[PDB]
Amino acid sequence: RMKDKFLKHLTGPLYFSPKCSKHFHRLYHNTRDCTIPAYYKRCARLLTRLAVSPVCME
Amino acid sequence: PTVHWLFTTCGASGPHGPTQAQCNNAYQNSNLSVEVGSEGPLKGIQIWKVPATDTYSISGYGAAGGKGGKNTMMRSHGVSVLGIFNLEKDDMLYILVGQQGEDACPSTNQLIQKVCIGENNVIEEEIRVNRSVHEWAGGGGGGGGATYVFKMKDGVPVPLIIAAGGGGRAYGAKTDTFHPERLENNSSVLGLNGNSGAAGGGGGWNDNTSLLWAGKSLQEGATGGHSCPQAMKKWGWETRGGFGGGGGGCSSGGGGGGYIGGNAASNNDPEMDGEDGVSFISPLGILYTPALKVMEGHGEVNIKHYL
Amino acid sequence: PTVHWLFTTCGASGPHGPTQAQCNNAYQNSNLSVEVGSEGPLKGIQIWKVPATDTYSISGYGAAGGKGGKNTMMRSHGVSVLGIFNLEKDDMLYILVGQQGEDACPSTNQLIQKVCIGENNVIEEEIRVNRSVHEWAGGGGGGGGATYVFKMKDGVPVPLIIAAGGGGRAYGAKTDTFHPERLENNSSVLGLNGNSGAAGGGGGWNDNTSLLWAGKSLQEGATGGHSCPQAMKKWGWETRGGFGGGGGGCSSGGGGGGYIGGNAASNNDPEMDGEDGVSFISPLGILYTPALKVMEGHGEVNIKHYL
Ligand SMILES: *[C@@H]1O[C@H](CO)[C@@H](O)[C@H](O)[C@H]1NC(C)=O
Ligand SMILES: *[C@@H]1O[C@H](CO)[C@@H](O)[C@H](O)[C@H]1NC(C)=O
Repeated sequence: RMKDKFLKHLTGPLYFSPKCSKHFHRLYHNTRDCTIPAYYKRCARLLTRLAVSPVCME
Repeated sequence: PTVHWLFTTCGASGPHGPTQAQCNNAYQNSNLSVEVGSEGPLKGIQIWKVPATDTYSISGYGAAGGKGGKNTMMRSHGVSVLGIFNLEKDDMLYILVGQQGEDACPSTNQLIQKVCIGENNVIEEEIRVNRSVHEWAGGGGGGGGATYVFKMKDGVPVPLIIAAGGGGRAYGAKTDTFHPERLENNSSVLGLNGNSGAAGGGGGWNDNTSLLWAGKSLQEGATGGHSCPQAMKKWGWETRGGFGGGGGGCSSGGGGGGYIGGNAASNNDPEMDGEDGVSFISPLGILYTPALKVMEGHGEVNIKHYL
Repeated sequence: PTVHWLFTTCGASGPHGPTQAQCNNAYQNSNLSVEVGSEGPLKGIQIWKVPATDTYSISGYGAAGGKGGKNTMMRSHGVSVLGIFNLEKDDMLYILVGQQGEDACPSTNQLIQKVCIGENNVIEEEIRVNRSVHEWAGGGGGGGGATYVFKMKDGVPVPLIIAAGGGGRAYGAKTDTFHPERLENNSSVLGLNGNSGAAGGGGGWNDNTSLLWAGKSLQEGATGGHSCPQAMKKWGWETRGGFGGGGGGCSSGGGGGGYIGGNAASNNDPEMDGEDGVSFISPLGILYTPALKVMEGHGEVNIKHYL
């Protein structure tokens, strides 16, 4: 609804490799940081650090 | 794109804003250069010159309130207001970056620190004996400052984005009440200060602040309110509001700043927090995402181009 | 069901852990009651009794490092390790909540604060003339503490979740180190301390900490390392590591705690930050989300029953 529109502004045009397709889904939807709106500052930093991990590269 | 202009508190913290020298160092090796008010109601307010006419995305972030006393519970976070605005070349944008409200603990006073670590229980003692706090006041955090983004018209400032600050956490606040946000967008509603009581209330957009411990309004300098008067003469509880209309701290929590200042406990209830401020977005703009409490610590301002 | 036990630092901050009195107030009106070690290597470690046999999701959050000097750049955040574990009824879980490493700026000393705001340039002067920092040491933040979740066997502690802490930001750190995370899962790999040099290294799981300014290991009390020896007797740079193996601060950044402690600059380079710690997850669990730097300030522990 709106979580998707807000968090993209924080992280920008982030890209995720196919190896992190389920890693992204688990982090975005199931982690406590990305489910409580008060911790959206945390979720933005989580997704950004995910893209630079060795798994999500290329 | 390198249109990423980020505004911070320039390292300043407390009831007063940053200086011109502080922001010159904070924005070193950056693409940003601003003017800072040196005295008067514009003291601590950053002035930025808009470089080009385009559609801008203005991301406003309020500041969080102060920590509690012995409990040190989760502080009330600041409010985020993200808007889309049309700006013209050479427009002078005034930016006040909200600063965090002062925490209760730790403190520099010898007697106070013994209360913070739980060794001095005079506060708990007076509560058990006389059912309320009347003599040994203090222990709550100060109200957080709000972030104001406005541009001057002919002679009157006109607000664009106001990101309300979070209220101060009370001394014995074992609960976080989970209070919802508030956002106004009708300029005919005047943004007065909050209902200041024992603890100071939040500073609004345009009011006449009388009490020292209440947060000053935006047009009055938005200086953080001083500590509780009763928390003085007995302690050194200098728990003041954050720059941006933050209310002063007492046994109860102080009110946070914003367009309409947050309310405060009227009878010095040690378990009752101060209320958060009211945010504001101009009708001429478009709200990208509704207001959400997200910000911990000082506030920020972010301007970019995506459209 | 949404039964969540949340563990915090109980209001404690700095190189030492919380007290029993601090945690008794921090968990008031909650469903949580823990024991706190009063003396010895368990001082400041919270002990929680598992209420029922079920599948638990333990979410560990490390603590961030200290802020830089005059630059006041973004501090190195702590690491988050989220895992799924099977626990039995009456199991005694030991939890050490990592505390933030002490910041360099701002400070309460009048002479120090002029260095933070950029008015006193003695530090920059000595660097320009004699190519390195030898006399006026200090200005970097302390190493952040790590979050340890372990349970005692017959006589030996066995780790389950270790959320590494972030390294301390150096004084003249124009760079942010841009560093990836590290996560170990083989208990046969021994978690020694970091490479302590001029600034203190991070405290590990099981080591023999000798240097005062180096972070102590978990089995040695995990006390935050003291400030730089050369940063004393010339200034008051009390920039110490956070509770949980944080390294002491110097002109360079201190090392962060974790399973394997973060390294530190060997020659007191004012532009070199301390390195972050190494996280750990027990083979008995399942990694829900890989290790990610998310936490700013103190760490946390959250249990939420995932599958
Ligand atoms: C409680 O009694 C009176 C309040 O009327 C006050 O003077 C006294 O000091 C209080 N006692 C304590 C222990 O605070
Ligand atoms: C740099 O020069 C010498 C070391 O060669 C030293 O005595 C002097 O004090 C240094 N200058 C400063 C400003 O520290």
